[PDB]
Amino acid sequence: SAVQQKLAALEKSSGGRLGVALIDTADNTQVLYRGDERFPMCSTSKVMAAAAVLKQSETQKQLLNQPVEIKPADLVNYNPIAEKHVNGTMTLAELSAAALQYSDNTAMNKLIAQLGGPGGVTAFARAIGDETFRLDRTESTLNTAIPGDPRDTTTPRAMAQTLRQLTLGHALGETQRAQLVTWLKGNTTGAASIRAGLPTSWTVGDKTGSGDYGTTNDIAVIWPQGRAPLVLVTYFTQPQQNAESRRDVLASAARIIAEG
Repeated sequence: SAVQQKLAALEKSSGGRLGVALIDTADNTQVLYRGDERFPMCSTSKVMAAAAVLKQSETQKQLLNQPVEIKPADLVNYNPIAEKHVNGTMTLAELSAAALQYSDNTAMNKLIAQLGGPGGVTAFARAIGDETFRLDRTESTLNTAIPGDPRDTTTPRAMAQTLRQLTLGHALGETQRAQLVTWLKGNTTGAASIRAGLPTSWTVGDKTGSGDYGTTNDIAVIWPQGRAPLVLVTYFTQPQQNAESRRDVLASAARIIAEG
């Protein structure tokens, strides 16, 4: 196709490996580039964990309001929100917001613990029909993004369908899905990623991810004005373990998709 030519050229210019999945819910058509290759998720896995806790809150009605202790030993690699509350508490709502909107790794670990470990996040994925997602480690070792390692990976195809089911479909209850959509729309980390390649008049909710091997990810639900929303997944990873972040590739991939 024309979009796949331009994505392949973008990838070639970049020196890395690019994966894209678009779902146009208007006609349920799909655009895929390396749509079935595994990519390390990095922080994009935070969406699955927060959604799993939201699914729990469908039965435990006050769950999101339950306080969770933040202790000094809880801290790991990147904790911008949780480090403010050490020797205090945060609710599962404030932890879900921290994980999603600031990519707080300590908050992700509290969500994983609430679910019974990483297997509890993978379980929720299988429960909503995602056979591909796998969460194997906690923060921050899940970001090693080692070439060929299947741990903590998914494919663009699988994550686009899951993100659609979570935020536009009914994998969650309506209250829960509205809260996930709100959280995603308030992300603070995505300005240079998918959002940067899309028309300013479109509303976006997204979760970025970053890791070793210059892994630079973004998964987004996109609300253009007038037409049905879209779901866009852009994953990117690089040959060098110390490679720099390349959020510009995700922006350019979104731009190419939006023009097609």
